[PDB]
Amino acid sequence: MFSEQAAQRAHTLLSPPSANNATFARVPVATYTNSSQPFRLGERSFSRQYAHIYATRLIQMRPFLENRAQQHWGSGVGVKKLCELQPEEKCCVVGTLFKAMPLQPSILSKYIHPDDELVLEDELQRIKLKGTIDVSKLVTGTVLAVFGSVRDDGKFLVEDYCFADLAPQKPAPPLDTDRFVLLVSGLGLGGGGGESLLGTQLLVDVVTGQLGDEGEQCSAAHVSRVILAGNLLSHSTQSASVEAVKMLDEILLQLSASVPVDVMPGEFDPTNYTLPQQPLHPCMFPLATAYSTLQLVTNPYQATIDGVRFLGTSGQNVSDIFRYSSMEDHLEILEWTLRVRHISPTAPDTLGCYPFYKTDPFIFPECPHVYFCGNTPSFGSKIIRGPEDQTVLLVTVPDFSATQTACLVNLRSLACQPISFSGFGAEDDDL
Amino acid sequence: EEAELELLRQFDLAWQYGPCTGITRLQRWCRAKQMGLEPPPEVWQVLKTHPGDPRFQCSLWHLYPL
Amino acid sequence: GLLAFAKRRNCCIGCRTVLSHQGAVCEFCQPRESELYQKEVSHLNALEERFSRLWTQCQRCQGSLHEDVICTSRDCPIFYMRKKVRKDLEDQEQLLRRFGPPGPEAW
Amino acid sequence: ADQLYLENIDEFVTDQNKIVTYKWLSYTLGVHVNQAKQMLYDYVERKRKENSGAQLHVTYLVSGSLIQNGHSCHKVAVVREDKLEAVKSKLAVTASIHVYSIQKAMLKDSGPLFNTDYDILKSNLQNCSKFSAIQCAAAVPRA
Ligand code: SF4
Ligand SMILES: [Zn+2]
Repeated sequence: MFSEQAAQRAHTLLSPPSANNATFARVPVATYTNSSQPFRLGERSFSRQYAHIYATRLIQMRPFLENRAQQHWGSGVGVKKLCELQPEEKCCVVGTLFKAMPLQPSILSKYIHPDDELVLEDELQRIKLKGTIDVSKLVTGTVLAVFGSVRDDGKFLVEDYCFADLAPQKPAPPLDTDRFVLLVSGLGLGGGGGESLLGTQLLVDVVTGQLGDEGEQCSAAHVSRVILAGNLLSHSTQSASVEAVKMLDEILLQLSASVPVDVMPGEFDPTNYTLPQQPLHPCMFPLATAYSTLQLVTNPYQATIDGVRFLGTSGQNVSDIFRYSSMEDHLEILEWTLRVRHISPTAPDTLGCYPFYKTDPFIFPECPHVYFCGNTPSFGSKIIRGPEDQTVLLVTVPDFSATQTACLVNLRSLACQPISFSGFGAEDDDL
Repeated sequence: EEAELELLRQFDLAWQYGPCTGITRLQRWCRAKQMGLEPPPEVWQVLKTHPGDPRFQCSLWHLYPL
Repeated sequence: GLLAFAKRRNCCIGCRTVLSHQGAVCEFCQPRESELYQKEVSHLNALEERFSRLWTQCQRCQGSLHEDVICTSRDCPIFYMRKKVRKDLEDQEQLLRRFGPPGPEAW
Repeated sequence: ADQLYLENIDEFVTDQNKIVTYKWLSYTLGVHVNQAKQMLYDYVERKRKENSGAQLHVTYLVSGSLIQNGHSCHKVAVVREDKLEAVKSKLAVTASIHVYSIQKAMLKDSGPLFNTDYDILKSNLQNCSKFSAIQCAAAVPRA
């Protein structure tokens, strides 16, 4: 990929001065299209209630689950509404989960408890559930189909159940010369060390073209874009924040000089709290708004970068699922989120969102080629396949303040390589 | 009138068009038409032969501090 | 009676001086506007977090997640504490539209 | 020619008792970055061949590929003067070697090497792509 090509030449720099030194040029970004328009909210009227969201979620997700239960259990179909069930008869039900957990805090670290019930709910009534089903892997808000019978105590006995699955995916055109994309998250400007300072300096010095030989300068010239994904100012306590936007403005100036940059709000960043987070206001960045290479977006970010389509968050859905479930692997939680056809199924019950009423926008309408996450504690990447011809690369971006690691994504081979930065510390090997 | 005020009160409580006590009446009529559940072409034909009257173009409980 | 015949005079967010035009900042208190935007968006952020914890608690006290809430229980603190945050949010959202929009929306 | 920057470095280092990175010595003398690294290597080679016992400390940079557990990572490190060859032998592929800094009296960690670059950036803010090896085209002040 990158470090293979970075040694492909001769080395000139352990030498006395010369007449000329080589220069290069940044590769063109001749196609780009932002398609994150359902997350940019222009009107923003509150004063509705959260019942309009669940109803449109069920009404939109129902035909997918009917069409999958047909070909997953046989076209001798027995799909039936929750009220028209007769005692001890084999049928299929399509509904919404609700997990009834105590230890979840009310108004007046994991939170799973050894006893907690699942309830299948439709628009008119509910029913309890027991049998062969996982009690702690599933969360409230998933829509699914299920197979079984109504027993004598009013409960329901489950044999097997199925999720919605992956959406269709059109193929991408192949590329001629490999272009790279760099992904960073969580610089933590405001607190978090001094080795993080030299790490941030060495990272911007490599990507801008100040560091290393003609190998590194030829290979960093091919990096086409830069994406910064959330949690730019890590905060120690709210009640500091004014002096940090000055330094963030300086860093975005030093990056806006050479590359195009995309900046996203995070868990602590001066924006709203609900989930389609709106872009940062330009009045906090005097210096960096001189150039038209800096762009400010928000949370759920879609794009079409050179044919390859991207979609990502700053890691607020994945940690929310991590709170109220039993899965630990963040790459697994990201793939599970992909499997139920919903970016954030736990919303709104433990993760706040705007009260939409026309259409729920967190249902996947297509399949992305790349799908990344936000502030995960360690690097990971994987390739997964669909039932049809659908392949997806899954990346979890590490957190720069502890690991000092970023990710390079190739746009022609579609692979991801880590990059790590480490200056020497107070290290003396004679003690 | 007095027969048109029960048709709208019957459209407002049918559960197969949605859970609607936060929005207008014509917005819920067009929401169901987009998804095309089965809006009937009579709850439209009284919301056109009237102006902006608050006892036609409003949900049943548009008072009521809920 | 008289309360309807308002004039709705705008005021500077920094030093409280009534003046003609709709801009939020005063001409003497301009070099300090990034800090005055920083201040009060951490208030909108904390009102947003209080709207959502309350209006979904009624859904769990009611039983259902798919139908409307009707409970005007005068002995519940939940009622009329869920009514004032709508207006706090209504007011604090409109104070930040004094500042322009952070981008376009018709693209 | 040579005596110009040789005497400039000999008064910056040993008289004013300062810490000279390559970016400071390229913002002082108005030089390209790679030529500044070559200048520093010239000075250290001359004064280390002359005497062998100077009050001179160096710090280098080593970059290149590695495999920890299967995966190919790319490790970049700013290294002292004792531990260079072991770090060079741990790596798989080598991709960049030059010089980073010289000193008079030995430091304890990588503290002031950020203070120097930060302060010389602080006053020199309208140019950072001026001596950069990569010159993009669409980034010119417009808005
Ligand atoms: S207002 Fe209070 S009592 Fe009424 S449903 Fe809400 S939480 Fe329950
Ligand atoms: Zn003022």
